[PDB]
Amino acid sequence: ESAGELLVATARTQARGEVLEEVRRRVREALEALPQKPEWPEVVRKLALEALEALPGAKALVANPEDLPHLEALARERGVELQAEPALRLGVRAVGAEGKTQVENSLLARLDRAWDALSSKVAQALWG
Amino acid sequence: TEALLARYRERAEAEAKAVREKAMARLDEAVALVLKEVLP
Amino acid sequence: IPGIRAQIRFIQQVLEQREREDTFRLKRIKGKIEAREAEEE
Amino acid sequence: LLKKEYTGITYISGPLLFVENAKDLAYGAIVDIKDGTGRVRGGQVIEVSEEYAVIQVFEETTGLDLATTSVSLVEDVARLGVSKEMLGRRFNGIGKPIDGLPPITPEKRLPITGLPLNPVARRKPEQFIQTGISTIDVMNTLVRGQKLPIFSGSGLPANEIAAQIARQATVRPDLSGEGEKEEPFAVVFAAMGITQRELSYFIQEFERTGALSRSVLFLNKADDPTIERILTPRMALTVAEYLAFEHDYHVLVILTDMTNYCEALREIGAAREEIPGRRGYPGYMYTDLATIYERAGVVEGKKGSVTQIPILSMPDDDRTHPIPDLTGYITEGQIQLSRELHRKGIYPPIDPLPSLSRLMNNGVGKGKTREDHKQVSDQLYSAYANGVDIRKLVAIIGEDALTENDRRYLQFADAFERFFINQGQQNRSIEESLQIAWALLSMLPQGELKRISKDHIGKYYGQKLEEI
Amino acid sequence: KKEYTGITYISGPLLFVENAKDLAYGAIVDIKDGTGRVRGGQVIEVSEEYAVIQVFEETTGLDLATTSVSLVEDVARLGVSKEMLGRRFNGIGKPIDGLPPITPEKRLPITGLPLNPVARRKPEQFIQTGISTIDVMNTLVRGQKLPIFSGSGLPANEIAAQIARQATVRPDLSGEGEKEEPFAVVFAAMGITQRELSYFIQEFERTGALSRSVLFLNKADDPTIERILTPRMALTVAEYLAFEHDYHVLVILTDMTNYCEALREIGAAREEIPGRRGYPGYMYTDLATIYERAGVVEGKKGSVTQIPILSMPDDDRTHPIPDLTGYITEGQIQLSRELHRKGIYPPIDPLPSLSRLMNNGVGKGKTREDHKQVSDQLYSAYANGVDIRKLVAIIGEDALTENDRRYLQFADAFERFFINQGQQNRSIEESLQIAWALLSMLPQGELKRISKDHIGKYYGQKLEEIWGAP
Amino acid sequence: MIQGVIQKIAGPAVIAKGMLGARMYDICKVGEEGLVGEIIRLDGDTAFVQVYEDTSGLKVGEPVVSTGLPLAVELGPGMLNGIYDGIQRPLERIREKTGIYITRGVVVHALDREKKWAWTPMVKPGDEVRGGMVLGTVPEFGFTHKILVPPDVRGRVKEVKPAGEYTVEEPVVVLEDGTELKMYHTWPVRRARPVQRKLDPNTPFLTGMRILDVLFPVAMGGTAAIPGPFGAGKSVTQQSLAKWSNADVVVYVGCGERGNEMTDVLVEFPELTDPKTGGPLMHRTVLIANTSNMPVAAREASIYVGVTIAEYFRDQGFSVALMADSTSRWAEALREISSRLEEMPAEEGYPPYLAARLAAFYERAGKVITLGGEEGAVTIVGAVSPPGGDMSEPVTQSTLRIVGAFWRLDASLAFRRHFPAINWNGSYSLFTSALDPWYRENVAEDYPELRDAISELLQREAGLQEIVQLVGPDALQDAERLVIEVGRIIREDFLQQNAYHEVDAYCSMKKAYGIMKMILAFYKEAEAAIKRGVSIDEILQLPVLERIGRARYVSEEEFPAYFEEAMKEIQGAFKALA
Amino acid sequence: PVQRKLDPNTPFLTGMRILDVLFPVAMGGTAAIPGPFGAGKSVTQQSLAKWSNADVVVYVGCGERGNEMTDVLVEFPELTDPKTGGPLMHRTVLIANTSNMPVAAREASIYVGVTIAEYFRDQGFSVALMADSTSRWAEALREISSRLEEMPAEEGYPPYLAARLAAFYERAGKVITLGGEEGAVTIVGAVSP
Ligand SMILES: Nc1ncnc2c1ncn2[C@@H]1O[C@H](COP(=O)(O)OP(=O)(O)OP(=O)(O)O)[C@@H](O)[C@H]1O
Ligand SMILES: Nc1ncnc2c1ncn2[C@@H]1O[C@H](COP(=O)(O)OP(=O)(O)OP(=O)(O)O)[C@@H](O)[C@H]1O
Ligand SMILES: [Mg+2]
Repeated sequence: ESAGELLVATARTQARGEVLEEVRRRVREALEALPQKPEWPEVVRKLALEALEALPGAKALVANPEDLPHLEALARERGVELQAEPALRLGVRAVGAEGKTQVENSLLARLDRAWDALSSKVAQALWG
Repeated sequence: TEALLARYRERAEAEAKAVREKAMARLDEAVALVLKEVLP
Repeated sequence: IPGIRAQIRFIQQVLEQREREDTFRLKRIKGKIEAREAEEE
Repeated sequence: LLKKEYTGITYISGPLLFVENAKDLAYGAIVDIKDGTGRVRGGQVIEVSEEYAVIQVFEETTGLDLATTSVSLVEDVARLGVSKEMLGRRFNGIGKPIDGLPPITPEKRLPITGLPLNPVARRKPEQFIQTGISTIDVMNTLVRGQKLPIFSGSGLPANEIAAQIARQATVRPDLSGEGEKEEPFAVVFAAMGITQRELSYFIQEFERTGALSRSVLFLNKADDPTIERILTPRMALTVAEYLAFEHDYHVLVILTDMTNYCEALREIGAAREEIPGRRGYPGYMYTDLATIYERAGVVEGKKGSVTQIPILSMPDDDRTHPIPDLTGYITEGQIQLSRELHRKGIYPPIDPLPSLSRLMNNGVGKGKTREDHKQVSDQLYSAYANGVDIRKLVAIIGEDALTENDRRYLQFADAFERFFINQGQQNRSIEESLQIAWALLSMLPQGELKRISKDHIGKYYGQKLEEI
Repeated sequence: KKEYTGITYISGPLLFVENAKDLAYGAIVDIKDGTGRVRGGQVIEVSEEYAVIQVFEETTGLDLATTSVSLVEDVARLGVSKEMLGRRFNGIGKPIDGLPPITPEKRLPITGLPLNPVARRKPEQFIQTGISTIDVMNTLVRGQKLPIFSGSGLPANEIAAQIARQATVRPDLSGEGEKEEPFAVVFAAMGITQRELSYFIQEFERTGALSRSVLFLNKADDPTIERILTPRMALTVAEYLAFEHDYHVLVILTDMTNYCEALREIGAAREEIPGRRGYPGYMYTDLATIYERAGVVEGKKGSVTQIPILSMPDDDRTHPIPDLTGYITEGQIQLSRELHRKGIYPPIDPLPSLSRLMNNGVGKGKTREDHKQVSDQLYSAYANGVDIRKLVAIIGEDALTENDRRYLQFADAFERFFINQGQQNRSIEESLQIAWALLSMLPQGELKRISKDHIGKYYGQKLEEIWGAP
Repeated sequence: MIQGVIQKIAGPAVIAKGMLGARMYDICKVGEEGLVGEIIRLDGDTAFVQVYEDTSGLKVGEPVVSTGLPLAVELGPGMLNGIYDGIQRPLERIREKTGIYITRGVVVHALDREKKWAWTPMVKPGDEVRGGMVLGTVPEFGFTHKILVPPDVRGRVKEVKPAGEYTVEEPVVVLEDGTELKMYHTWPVRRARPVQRKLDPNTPFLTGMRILDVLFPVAMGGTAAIPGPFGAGKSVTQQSLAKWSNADVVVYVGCGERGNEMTDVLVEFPELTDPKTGGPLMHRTVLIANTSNMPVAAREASIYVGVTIAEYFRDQGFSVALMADSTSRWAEALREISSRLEEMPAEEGYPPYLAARLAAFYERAGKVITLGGEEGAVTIVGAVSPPGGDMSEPVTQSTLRIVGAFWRLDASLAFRRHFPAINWNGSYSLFTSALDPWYRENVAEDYPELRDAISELLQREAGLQEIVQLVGPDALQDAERLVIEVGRIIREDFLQQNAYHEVDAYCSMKKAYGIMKMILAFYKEAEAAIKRGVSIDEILQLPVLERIGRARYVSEEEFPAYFEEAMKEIQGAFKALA
Repeated sequence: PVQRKLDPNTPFLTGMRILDVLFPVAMGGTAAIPGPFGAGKSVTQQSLAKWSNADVVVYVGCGERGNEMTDVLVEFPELTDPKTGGPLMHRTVLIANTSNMPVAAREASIYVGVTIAEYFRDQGFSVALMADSTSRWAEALREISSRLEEMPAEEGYPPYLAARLAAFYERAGKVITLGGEEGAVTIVGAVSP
């Protein structure tokens, strides 16, 4: 008798999970195309500024070679270097002065770090 | 009996599909909201 | 008999507690001396 | 947000590791430790200074090294996402689902450390609970908001009694004059180092009763890491408080074995090199157990409630062992099972002499139950104690040396043990339990009923025990 | 002669020597001061900056300016040969009999290696100790570890000397393979005083047992590390003899309690945290490394048998020393202080003793066939008579059942004849004759544990203690 | 690999340097002799290694090499019929190598690299594989040993080897990802092997003995405990467990026994022949032996190695019985190791984490559905030897807090020639309620009630033992004397069981059910006879008692007819005779 | 500070027959009531608070249950002041520091309560003070000493525990106040061994 509604609860929960993962994979696909969007050079500088202000006295900056030409002007006026790296797609990383502390700032990591907070917002929007 | 279990399975399927159809009208709006928030 | 067994258990527990406290104090002072010798130099 | 990585690990030994230059970690913050193989394990900051920080690992430190390991900050304080949709869900004792269902959408993030309730914000517990156990309802009355742990042993069936109480718990609004029919309790069940046998029994009993729809389970199995056992009661209590004080639920909280919690705390303290207590336990165990027990009760200006039934096994049946000793100094009474009654086949093997309830005077009396309740319970205590001491005397001198009144007390004690305490799985009404108590009390002359007023004796004395 | 200088810290038994990275851990060194006196020492901890050495004896005249330290051996070794028989040593292999030193056939590490368990074989042959209570009711089997539990004032040394003097094998009773093999005794004394040393010397000299014995004698005032090392020396020599020259060896260790106290002292010296009751936590492993070096090996005719001797400090069997000994060994021999005070020697108490290998080393083809049943019946009868001895004092002798007087007489006769044998040596057959004679005091049909044919074969005999069992 | 040099030697603990990157709890080889050690602490460029064996003669500056992997066992064919030490080293190879003594630094492979095996492929090229699936079958002593893909490996088959003779080391199946899978794999001993799900215990574990099976049963995948008093027959009971049980493979662990006891168990076992096939019992056993003088670390890890092997065989789809000889000695080894680490004692010197270790070890037992979809189960019967027969001892307190059954052995009953000498007081089993549905479906619909009646009869006998001691059996009332006589009948005709008899050693459930039914029928007939007037000594001489006394020693296929004859004799005898 | 201290020659009526008869307590005296859990220390102290001749009652809930203080707060305003006949709560000062409240505040609560009692004594009243549990104060001292890395003496307690206890218990006693008026302080402390 309660097992009957158990199936209803499980089915609705799995459907909600399916649609929520649909939302997350769609936003993941859209964000990966943002580097191709011409606004990406306008956002890399904001990201590097946030990463550099988050770590006072940072020694160097790490980003993709494709993004280095845009960040080069920002680096000299802040008195920091810039590093080419095969990894670190669509993001910048701020290393500490002593080489022990690092600060990572990329859109995809921010997505995971904000999903826990925004899951309720997404669910309410879907089922308001 | 088995009739009750099958009926509960069918109502569960109906509820799940209704939920999916409800969310299909705002999947795009949810994507827009999350992309807005995760963008700095 | 039960009274004697209870008294024996009581005495044993007291002795074990005293031994444990002695060991803890010994290890604590040993650690302090080791600190003064090695970290402080 | 953005994540900051510290890779300056200096010293690893046992369950603790030191990070050199991580000055920016808040005290008590949660961090994640990542090894060279990509596996991430949890941790918690227990001590932070300018020179370094001390992070205690939630599990074993196998596979960690000083070269490639990195630690990432998670949050300033341990929080938990809660919702109404938690009912019927299952978790691994750290907040992770195991039932295969997708993770829940949080309503809020609340600290598992909790906060001390303001005494002026509390209100006195008043509501009678009818558990269907005469030895509990009549003599050790339980009240909503009370915390009443169970003291048992290795082979004693404490889990069965807890499951029966969960099955049979009711409020009986009619006697109190409220008239308001109420929804059943939502049951929060927390496990600590439980075996597969006990867990299977609990799951099967909850399925048969049909209480899984209103229950939340935090399962920390016996093979699960021991350091994670610390948090499980805290998360369970956080969920219970949230439900009760933000959604007007009536919550019953069950904790399977505080003995495992205390042993894990002892191990952690011994690793921490703290001052031992009486038997190697940490000296702060009283405050730690209080931070868990004190979270029950009821709140003025709100309709919810929280009730705890912790279960613990006394080591070697010693009431003076530090675990039950420190537990009894906090909770409002306890229920101690006796191995002798279990040997004699009595079920439930509840011994009413060492048992006590410190909130019975609140929810018992005129206008709440029958007005003769307290006097009946006190007289039953007196008569049972006299019968037991007479029985102790009998073994020395033999039966024949007794007088008639002493023999009568012996007969009453035997009848009490065989009828009142022993009831099996059946469910008894409070009126039926009072009737049985009066039938037993009828065996003694009216001159012996000193504790009971004349009017109650005149109203209720004279009936026979043959009714059952 | 690689010798170091540069001492930097001396306190009690320890001293630190710097720039000694060549020193191996556990090596033995020699400490020489300015006057040429040379003290022994052992390296206990080796580090890059300095090495830590524990001095054997006191440090009266040492100093930081003129001390010199030189290596002796990377690991402790002892030269062994077939000619060590008839010699005495001070506990580190130094002769003390005044005779010229022996020729070392080979040098062996005293820390012996564990035996391979699949190589071992079941003990099957007994040893005649010459004591009735031990040879009959608590038989000692070749390859056993049967400690003798003693009191404080009880005379254990006399028992040890008597066993060393009277122990021998009985190849005759084996029936087949009637040919004797060499027998030897290894004696280890730890923490004895001058008087006990003199007594042992005299006992081994007056009878001539020195011709088949090796003595390792260590005094109470000797250095502690020597007391620690002595049993390892004795067991190394015993193993060499037994498993190289086909010798049957019996090793007697005296006062394992003194060894335990020395172990406690050394553990406290190394700044190691004491375990339960103040003894080292590794005490069980250290004792197992000594006891477990005896047994019998497939394909070899030799054997090693151990009889540890220890006195319970406060008569407490739950004291850690006898408790761990009981964990490791296969029985015990209990000395009764009442028997000692009543003038009975040797004061062995049959009721609280036990031999766990007894059943497998006696019977057909090994000893006289009726051994086990006689032992069981004697034990039961003595236990039955002991309580009657106490009940008589309250109910009176005239009120006893007729069999109770016979049990009283049997207990008295057993005490006065079986246990109280004095210094005389007894054969196994003579001991069994005495046992049957004592059993003849009881009515036939009260012997529930003995087969009827054995009763018919051996019943009907008067006391043989007066006769001497010809 | 990561290589360093010695900086400081002090006892079994050695400090290394230049080892930045070494992982915790990983096995290191110290010195030219290659002594194995384990890392316990890391700080700076320094690793703290605990050498297993002795460290005499070592010098500062010797090389130290870390293997990069923790302690682990090799899982594959050839582990049957074998003898292993604490860390899974074949003792027979060691004997054939270094003689009768064990030298430090011996290197041998737990699985022989020289033997050939008959490979039988099961997979096909291009198949998807996942951890737990069967790759092939290799015959071994009448068993179909299935090679299992390692649990963590998931991929697709590329190359398969044809059927034939191959050695253990030869790679047989190569996956498309470049990973090579061979006849054996490796598993860390301190991580339990994964499974799909743990089923609840619902079927009995047939121990072959009436008392154990009927009064204090243990289910498949449960746990038990048993004291070890001397002269009580513990070894015989364990041997009968190894011989007559349901378990397909038997695993025995010696974890700190005496040398002579180990010799006894290693000599008795080769002469045993199981009733299943008549072949040597050693073909179904894995012996793990340890003497007290062996290194402490091996004694500590012996139980983990044994339980990991049992887990492997359970994953293979068998039912395994695992016996630990004395967990007290393992606890002593653990206490000594903890004392080496300078850890604060908790109680009686024992470390605080002892209860956690015992619980984690005991939880590995259970009945599961393996990763391959088959069914397997492991049952643990671990004996505990208290110091002086005291159960307040912390090890017994911890163990009795988690096990599902307890078998109180006693020396007094064995002294009275009652075998097995297992007391019915203090002994308890928690599996009876769960086994009641199975008993109803399997043996009889009334078996639980019959067992309860037997238990109540025993309790009635025990409730008046003081009067008989005071008075005596000859001078008693009819009811009490009949109760005590029926109790003695029960004790000597249903609880006792001869281990060395040809047909009495093994008893099924139906045989015991018949015994109990006959006993109850006799008791009710005797009560009716007393009610209508009879003397007890008239009852004693009925032939039904002599028939029940010989209810044992009958064939298990002859039991139905004998039971029917006994029932008819019981019903007819008490009407023709008073 | 006080002017002079006097000997106690007046009884302190606690309203219990056994305590008022067999083991009396004086106005300026001190009493200790130890016992196991469930013995009834709290009930006794609450009964003393309800039925006593003292002018002002100060209750210190040092490290005990919050429900105990909640019940007192709920029920006292309906009771009767034994002497003045007004509400009972008008004469009571409650200092509550429950078990889940910060540990280090247990030590400060005792001193705050005793200082308030001394002030009311200096005003010229006869004040009774109840300490709910000094064992919790001892535990707080032990915890702080552990944090200070001090050397333990007995069950981990710091060696200066008895000095603090004596200093706390010596603030009691009937005195002549600096204003020439008369007053006294009565201290009844519970111990949880
Ligand atoms: N079930 C049994 N049936 C018949 N004889 C038995 C049985 N159990 C034990 N015995 C007898 O006991 C002998 C071995 O068991 P015993 O009572 O001597 O103790 P044990 O197994 O050696 O004890 P432990 O291992 O505790 O030291 C057997 O050879 C046999 O004579
Ligand atoms: N004088 C009394 N009259 C009636 N009941 C009493 C009395 N003293 C104690 N009790 C009973 O004792 C219980 C309350 O005890 P109380 O809380 O005072 O104990 P305590 O010794 O202060 O314990 P703790 O130290 O654990 O706080 C109730 O069940 C109450 O009925
Ligand atoms: Mg209180």
